[PDB]
Amino acid sequence: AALRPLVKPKIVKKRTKKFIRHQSDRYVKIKRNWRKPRGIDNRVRRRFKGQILMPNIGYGSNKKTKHMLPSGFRKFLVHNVKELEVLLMCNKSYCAEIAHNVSSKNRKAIVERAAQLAIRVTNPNARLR
Amino acid sequence: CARPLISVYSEKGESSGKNVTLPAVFKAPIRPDIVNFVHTNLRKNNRQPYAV
Amino acid sequence: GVDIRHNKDRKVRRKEPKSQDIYLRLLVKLYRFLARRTNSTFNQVVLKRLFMSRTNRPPLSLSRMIRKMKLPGRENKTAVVVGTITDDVRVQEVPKLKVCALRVTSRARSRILRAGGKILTFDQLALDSPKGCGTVLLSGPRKGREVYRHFGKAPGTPHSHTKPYVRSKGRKFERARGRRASRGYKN
Amino acid sequence: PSRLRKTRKLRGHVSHGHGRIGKHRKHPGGRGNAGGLHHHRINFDKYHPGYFGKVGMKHYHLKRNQSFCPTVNLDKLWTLVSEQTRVNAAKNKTGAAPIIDVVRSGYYKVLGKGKLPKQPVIVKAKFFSRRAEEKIKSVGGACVLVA
Amino acid sequence: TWRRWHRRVNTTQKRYAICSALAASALPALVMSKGHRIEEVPELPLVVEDKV
Amino acid sequence: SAHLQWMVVRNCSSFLIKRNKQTYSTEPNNLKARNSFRYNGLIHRKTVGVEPAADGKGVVVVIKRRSGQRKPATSYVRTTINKNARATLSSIRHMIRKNKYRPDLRMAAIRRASAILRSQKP
Amino acid sequence: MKFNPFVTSDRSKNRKRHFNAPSHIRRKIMSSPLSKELRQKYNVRSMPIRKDDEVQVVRGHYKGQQIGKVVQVYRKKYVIYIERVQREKANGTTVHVGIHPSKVVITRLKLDKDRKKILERKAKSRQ
Amino acid sequence: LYGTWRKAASLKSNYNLPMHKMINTDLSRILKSPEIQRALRAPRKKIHRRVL
RNA sequence: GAGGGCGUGAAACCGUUAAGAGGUAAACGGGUGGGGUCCGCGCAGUCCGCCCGGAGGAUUCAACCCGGCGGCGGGUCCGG
RNA sequence: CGGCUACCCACCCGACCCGUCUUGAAACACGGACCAAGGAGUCUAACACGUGCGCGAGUCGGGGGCUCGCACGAAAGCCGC
Ligand SMILES: [Mg+2]
Ligand SMILES: [Mg+2]
Ligand SMILES: [Mg+2]
Ligand SMILES: [Mg+2]
Ligand SMILES: [Mg+2]
Ligand SMILES: [Mg+2]
Ligand SMILES: [Mg+2]
Ligand SMILES: [Mg+2]
Ligand SMILES: [Mg+2]
Ligand SMILES: [Mg+2]
Ligand SMILES: [Mg+2]
Ligand SMILES: [Mg+2]
Ligand SMILES: [Mg+2]
Ligand SMILES: [Mg+2]
Ligand SMILES: [Mg+2]
Ligand SMILES: [Mg+2]
Ligand SMILES: [Mg+2]
Ligand SMILES: [Mg+2]
Ligand SMILES: [Mg+2]
Repeated sequence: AALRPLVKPKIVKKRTKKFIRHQSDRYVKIKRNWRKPRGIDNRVRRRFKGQILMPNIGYGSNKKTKHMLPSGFRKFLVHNVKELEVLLMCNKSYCAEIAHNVSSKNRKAIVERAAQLAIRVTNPNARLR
Repeated sequence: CARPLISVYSEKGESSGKNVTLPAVFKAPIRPDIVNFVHTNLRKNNRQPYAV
Repeated sequence: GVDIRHNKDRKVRRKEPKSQDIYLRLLVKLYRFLARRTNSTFNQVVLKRLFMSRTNRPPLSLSRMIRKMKLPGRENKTAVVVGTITDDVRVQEVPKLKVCALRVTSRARSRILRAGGKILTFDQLALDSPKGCGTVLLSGPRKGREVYRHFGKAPGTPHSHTKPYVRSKGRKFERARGRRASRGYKN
Repeated sequence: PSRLRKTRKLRGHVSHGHGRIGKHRKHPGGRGNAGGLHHHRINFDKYHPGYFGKVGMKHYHLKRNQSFCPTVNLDKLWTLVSEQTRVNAAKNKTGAAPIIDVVRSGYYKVLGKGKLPKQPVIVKAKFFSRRAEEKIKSVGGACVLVA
Repeated sequence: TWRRWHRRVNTTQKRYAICSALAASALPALVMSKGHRIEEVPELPLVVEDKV
Repeated sequence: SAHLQWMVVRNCSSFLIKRNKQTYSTEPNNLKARNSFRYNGLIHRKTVGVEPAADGKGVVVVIKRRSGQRKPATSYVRTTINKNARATLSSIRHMIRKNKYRPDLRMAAIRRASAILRSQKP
Repeated sequence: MKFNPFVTSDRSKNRKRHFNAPSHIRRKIMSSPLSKELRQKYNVRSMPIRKDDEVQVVRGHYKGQQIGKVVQVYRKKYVIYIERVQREKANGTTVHVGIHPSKVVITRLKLDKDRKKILERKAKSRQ
Repeated sequence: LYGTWRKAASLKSNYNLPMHKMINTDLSRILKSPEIQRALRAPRKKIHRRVL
């Protein structure tokens, strides 16, 4: 009930697991980021059933529903008033997102200018007094 | 490729009557990738080596 | 599976020109528009030669560009060259012919303007001939390159005439075994 | 540029572009031109014929200084002097001919080619060929030897 | 210490890059896209008097 | 030379925020945020832009003079319109339609003026 | 911009010479500005501070209208100590607060014949 | 110091202005000129999508 | 929450508290279910932008013209 | 009320521990107790091929010289009898 953007369909991602790396559970020296195994005996590379799944081209989301927030916009980050006012033309599909290093004194001015220009901000009530 | 006339400005900012024809260097072609190539090589020329 | 054949996805082709020349990209845009909108196979071949590289566009020479117009039927036609037309030290007389090429050298432009011809560029050639009527498209001596004279099935096995690599062409450098019958075998 | 290097792309692959089976260690075939006759004969032969043996006489203390004779052709014979010179010298005046000296240009021997027009000239050189001398006689010029 | 630091450029390409840079300095859109404030500035390349 | 200016400005400029998302010009004389060729206020010989007024009431319109190039102190002529949104929308419609001046980007100027008149009133 | 090639712009060399300068250099380092009426009366920008100079502090925890006489000048610590400026410890013992002499406005100098010669050289060089 | 395309540079020895690849380079003027639009096929703007 | 090897203070490992579980050694992939922390909102009550027919109010231009500067366009290529 | 998720648990099915020598590895083949930091195709010379740019029967100042002393100037500009 804030800004109510345009016609955005049922957004699907075709799987929502952000695939884990093999043997990341067994060793805590291994970060959970994916890394393609190139072993000569590895069951993950051999694609046995019951093992983990490798991320390939088939998991690509639809181009209409690509980079889509669940609210219905696409995010764009903003540092100041000029980068907020560049969103004056496409405010009904592209929302604002204030950077983390922006202080509260300028953050309240940025969110006030976004409320004037009717631009959606993802974090409206954060880092306030 | 015509050569126009650019007025000469005084110390106050008013256009003087002295008009000089624009030279052909400003009508010469513009190759920013060749500028980037020669600029890269002169930057490589413009340095002390570094520690060994 | 469906395709029992091999998978050759892209044939050979170069779609976009690899050069970052802005003027060459604008000429690629213009002749791409003419090639897809004029039904002119001349514009097709000129657009392909603009896609073609720097090396495979050899420099045309002034004597060859005279002699390909000296043939009967090429009186008022314009010699279109995708590539450079250079000076020739051999020539003595230059006719009143028209030139449409990229990057004609300074002495060549000087002698053509003294002889009374008219040099153009590709945008002026497109303004004068969209379909390319009244043009003769020329190309240069590729096989006379120094690189192509090392190329063959072998350097010397049926004597092969294909120029083995060596530092100094002369005595004591690759002239003994396999080059004469008195010292071992002979090719 | 290390960012355009194949090594930056091949990070992650185990054997790094040189195979697991063959195991390229240090120098498997030798060093340099090792085995020119024994076991690399199909690469020294069949790609460099003539590499082994003596060829002829041995000139002790040779210089590339006594055999200095840069050759000029009959095509290059005209542009050693300017075109204004030959035009204003052969613009229908008389039977006079300009002298084209190749020694001042830095060339010693005149060789024979084609493309020698009707207008005769006088060529001074230290050496000639019989074909170039016949071409000069055919176009009507004069041959002058210098030293 | 014997890395190939300094890179020679052809002088024709050096003069080509100088001519291209001086020609691109004349267009207002290029210099405004580089970011110089040319709002209230008078006519392109500015020529001042010999008293300056 | 406008196509040369576009082929130079379309990269390596002090604009064109290519930061993890779509490209924005931000282009201090512009009508749409997309860094495109048909929507560009520095390169073309004829350029249109609308901006908020400095007094806080009304919309200013900056249009290129086209009578003098390479002279940016007089190259942009400005006007200040303060009307009841329909008279000024019809005014910018007549100013773009009834002249030869930029038959393209009609809807760009109209949508930006309408959006800024919505954003200016409360 | 630095033009003489016999002086450093190096941060390490400048900090080395600054934190290892001898005492006659540290006297020039620990220089203090003057009040506006005293610089109008003497035609000089700043003077090195000594034991018997009266001091108004402009910046810090103690600021303004606190004209007092200094007692100690640790040139090892780059710190002058002022008699008026006090701070109590835990056990009720007072101690002087460390004040850097560049944040120090001198209101009264010490009269000496050597300082008259120094002030005359300052005025003659300022011209 | 550089010269026009008619004369050489008088201060430098053997420098001239470079070859200009596209003389009248207004691509919009060329593509909207009547000589080019006289020789065009037809504006084919139909889409002809997939038929179920 | 900077207390004399004292800026920031992670992992391996240990102690306590909270939640959950335990015969097939622990751990994993696909699919759901249950619980908990947290997030957005008010949960039988949440949609906007335009046009037109109705009800009160205050305004001033617009429709046509006079007055005015600035910009677009083309003809005599008029004066240069 | 809704919520996929780097939270926990249960259930059905599948699932031997990674890396490499090997024709063949889960192997009763070898290395690995765990964790943090460092850690391996670089540089020079030469050649060949491909590509990009400049000039083009020519091309190249890398060797020196010229400018007023300049932080960037150990740069850059120029030589041409
Ligand atoms: Mg295997
Ligand atoms: Mg299939
Ligand atoms: Mg395949
Ligand atoms: Mg591989
Ligand atoms: Mg091998
Ligand atoms: Mg140092
Ligand atoms: Mg600590
Ligand atoms: Mg701390
Ligand atoms: Mg600190
Ligand atoms: Mg901890
Ligand atoms: Mg418990
Ligand atoms: Mg082995
Ligand atoms: Mg075995
Ligand atoms: Mg194995
Ligand atoms: Mg064993
Ligand atoms: Mg084992
Ligand atoms: Mg072990
Ligand atoms: Mg590490
Ligand atoms: Mg090459």
